[PDB]
Amino acid sequence: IIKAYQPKLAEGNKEKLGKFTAVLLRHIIFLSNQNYLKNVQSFKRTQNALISILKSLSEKYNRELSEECRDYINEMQARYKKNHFDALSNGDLVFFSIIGILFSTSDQYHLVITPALILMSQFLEQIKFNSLKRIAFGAVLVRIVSQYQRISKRYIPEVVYFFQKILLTFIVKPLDFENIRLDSYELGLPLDVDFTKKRSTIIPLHTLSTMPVDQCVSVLLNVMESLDATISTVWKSLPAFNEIILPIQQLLSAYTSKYSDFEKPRNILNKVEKLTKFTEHIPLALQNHKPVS
Amino acid sequence: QKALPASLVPQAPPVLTSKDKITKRMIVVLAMASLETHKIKYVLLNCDDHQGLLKKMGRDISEARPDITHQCLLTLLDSPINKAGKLQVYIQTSRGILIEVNPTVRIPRTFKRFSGLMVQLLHKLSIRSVNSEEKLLKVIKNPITDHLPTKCRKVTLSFDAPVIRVQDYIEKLDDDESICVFVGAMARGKDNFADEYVDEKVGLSNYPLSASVACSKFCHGAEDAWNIL
Amino acid sequence: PVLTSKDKITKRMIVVLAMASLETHKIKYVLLNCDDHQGLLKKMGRDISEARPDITHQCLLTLLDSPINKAGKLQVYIQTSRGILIEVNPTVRIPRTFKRFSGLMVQLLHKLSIRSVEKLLKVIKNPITDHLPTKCRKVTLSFDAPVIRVQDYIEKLDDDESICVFVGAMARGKDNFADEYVDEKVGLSNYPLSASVACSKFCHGAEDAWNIL
Amino acid sequence: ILLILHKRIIPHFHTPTKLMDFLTDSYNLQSSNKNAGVVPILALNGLFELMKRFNLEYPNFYMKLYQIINPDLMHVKYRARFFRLMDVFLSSTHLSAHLVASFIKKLARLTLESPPSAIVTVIPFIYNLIRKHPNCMIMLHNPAFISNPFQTPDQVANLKTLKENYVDPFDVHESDPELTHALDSSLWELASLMEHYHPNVATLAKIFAQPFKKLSYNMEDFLDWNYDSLLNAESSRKLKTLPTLEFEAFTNVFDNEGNVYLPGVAW
Amino acid sequence: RFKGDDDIPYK
RNA sequence: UUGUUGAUUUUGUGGGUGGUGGUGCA
Repeated sequence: IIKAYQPKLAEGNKEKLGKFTAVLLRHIIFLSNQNYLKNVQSFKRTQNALISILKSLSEKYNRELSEECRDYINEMQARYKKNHFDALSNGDLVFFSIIGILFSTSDQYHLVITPALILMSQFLEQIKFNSLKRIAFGAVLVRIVSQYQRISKRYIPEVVYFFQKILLTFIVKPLDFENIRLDSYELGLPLDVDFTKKRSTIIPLHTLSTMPVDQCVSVLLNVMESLDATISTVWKSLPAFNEIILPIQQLLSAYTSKYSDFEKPRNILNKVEKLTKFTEHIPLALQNHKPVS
Repeated sequence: QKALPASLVPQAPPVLTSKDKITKRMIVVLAMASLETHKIKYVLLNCDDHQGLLKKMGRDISEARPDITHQCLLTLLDSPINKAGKLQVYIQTSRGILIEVNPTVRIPRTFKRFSGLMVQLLHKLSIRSVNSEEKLLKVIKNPITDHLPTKCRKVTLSFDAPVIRVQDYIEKLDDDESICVFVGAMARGKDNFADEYVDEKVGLSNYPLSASVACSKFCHGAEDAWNIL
Repeated sequence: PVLTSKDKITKRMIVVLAMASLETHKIKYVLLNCDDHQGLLKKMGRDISEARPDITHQCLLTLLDSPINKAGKLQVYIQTSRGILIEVNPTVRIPRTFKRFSGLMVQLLHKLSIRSVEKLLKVIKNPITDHLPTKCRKVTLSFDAPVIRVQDYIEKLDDDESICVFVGAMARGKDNFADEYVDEKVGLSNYPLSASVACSKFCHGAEDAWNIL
Repeated sequence: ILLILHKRIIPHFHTPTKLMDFLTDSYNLQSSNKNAGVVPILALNGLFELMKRFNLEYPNFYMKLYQIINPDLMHVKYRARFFRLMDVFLSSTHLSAHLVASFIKKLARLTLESPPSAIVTVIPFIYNLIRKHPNCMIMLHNPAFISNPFQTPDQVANLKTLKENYVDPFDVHESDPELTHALDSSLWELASLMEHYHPNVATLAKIFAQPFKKLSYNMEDFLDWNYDSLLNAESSRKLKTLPTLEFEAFTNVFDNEGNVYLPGVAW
Repeated sequence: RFKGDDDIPYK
């Protein structure tokens, strides 16, 4: 199609191929929505080619892509209003990631990242997250927002609120965390779980639509790995690190107490203790103003 | 350990004026300023630009250099102590004219515009701001003594006088008092022009100092001594 | 002994007057000035604000008349905005008037050296670093940088070391002229400083630090 | 009943003081039912009406007000009413310094785990409380810990030892705001909000670093905000511009089940 | 607001 | 497409250069 309608052939071909940068993006997201568990390897091959093409189109037609991208964001917002999480699909997770691929994630303000980040903050908080299918969605969401701020390293409160409920969800309450608002009390992990086997932390997206204990544990570890990375990158520089990690530390302490064998809560706790020891918690000084002549 | 004051917002320190005598302040007197005007339009007499004219007047053109006063004013005016509002400047012309310089003024950096301001000042006896709210440069009645603070110490810059440390000097002086320096803007001459007013003359160094350098060197001592930064 | 670029061992105070606006224009070549040549520079398309060699003359005057120059512990380098780097012999006594300073600069830029009977003023090949002492610390004057006591700064540095200060004679511009060579930028006073006052501000502390008196 | 008590019931009673037992029980209600946690908020309006008319003191009132402030408060729909009652309560002239500091410190503690709309609401609110009560300005800025260039070496050494031995004395579990020792603490949380992702919310957080030249902030301009307003604002951007793309290329976007943009997400 | 080495305006 | 001419231009997409430069040397 690009070869048949290059700019040089005739007038208006430039405007057309701009609309195909848009149409390609919808096709890329549409293909992700389609079932692909049968031919994941081939479906991987066809995808990265299409994304590579869309990257070339965006380089020349970033304007038309952004227009389609924002129209999608408006569309998904509208679908969220009426259907809540039922509107969400695997394609949305694909959409926001292609935005990360094709747009400057590390900007104070961007035409597509800012709506994408603020839109992502809503699913992290508004949604109930009462099912394993739903929790798997947030873990992918948490991953994307974290790398949206990989260089910027800006603080997202919805990221903090997310781990607190999910961490408490898999321990259901212990009667010590009343400040955390849970939405499902029936997802508590059984005590008999080993937590010593080598369980892969990767969450397939084709399974996300289809959605037992093993899957819950893998989701928990992936969320915990995101938590540990977030401590190691963002919160450590933030002046309120001690108070940020205190509710998380109490939850992590509960994880160790209930599951002594489970090592991830102990490691993250040990790193936290190291950061708190090194970080110098001094009274804040911000009103020191420059004298005027 | 202490609660902050009611209002921490920095406010501009008061602009010192001759009327106020209580506040501790820095006084620098650029004594013997060579500022003269003559109709050719009136022009500030210069050593280089005008040589035949001053020869006709019979004045030694070696003592015909107003730029020395310009640089001393420039380095003095821009000093941080002026930005802190703790320094106020007087100029005693060789003719006997006393000029009061408001700290708020911003004299031109180039000499040519500086000369234009002197001739306007000397003829009109005062200079008004662009916004027309205060008289930045005003000629005042001699002697200098009445204008100076009621309690104040007077010193001159003397090459032959004993070398002192400006910072140690200002510290050992009292607080309620003020300090006056009488700087000789002349290129070369005897240091007795302020003998009648001063009580003791101090040397800032052994090696010779330029007028601007001595003013700059001296005021740094007050800022370090007074923690003006 | 008179300090020179050839000697690198001796500790000294280097002051680099970066962004110096010295330029010669012939209608005979004369140093361009903000006030003397307004219509001509308007034709050239350059704004008259950044056409002020007076600032360099003032900074040179205070620096050369500063004590440390008399004590043989200071050398000045001037980097013209056009890209011309000038070394100043500490022994020189530059003209005190600006008009005669302009006539000296035009002679220097065209003749590339001033001889009166060791070049008093000599144009030398960039970069500055090769001429600077082998072991030396570099700093710039930045208003945004933290305010540091010039005296306390100098003592805490070593003794074999020398110190380079890069001061911008430009009327207005970003303080990144010497970012490529400098390793850290410091603030001298809490209030904004002109280039002349900063040079006067800095040199007095070294006199206190090194007891030049 | 409690919603309409202050308007349609209390004025019509001959002796409305008899309700104080009912309102005191309503104001002190603590139940495991989530829907019943909002009852003390509503009883406060009718409870406050009884005090204002007859000059009645609920034993140790401001403690219970401090207790009621909780994470559910910023998310319930009745926050505006309960914030309106705050402006009356915290405008009284006899409040102790520790009391307001505890309110500010706990509110700043909550703003960390709060939505941007709640953060946009609290930040102006904390500004007015500090402005109303300047002695609480220590919380934003403690001068003894400033490093001054003129401070002598011994002062530097004392500051270092003082810096090393400092510990945050604010107690989160203590229910007594006059004893939380919040006045001795500092609001690092607001400094944390300075790095908030949203540029506007960060700007409102940057205000504390700026001088308090403004007298007071109108709560009505900041109370009515939500996630939805932000997206509606971006859904209608007046200006459209070419976006800034990524020069860097990732071979694959998600992980497998060369370079992967999203490790841990399978394809 | 004049600052640093800025000169007064020339008309 | 040209001030009557004939593919020299015109429309769109890509796209490099200080270059009838000056001046000092052998």
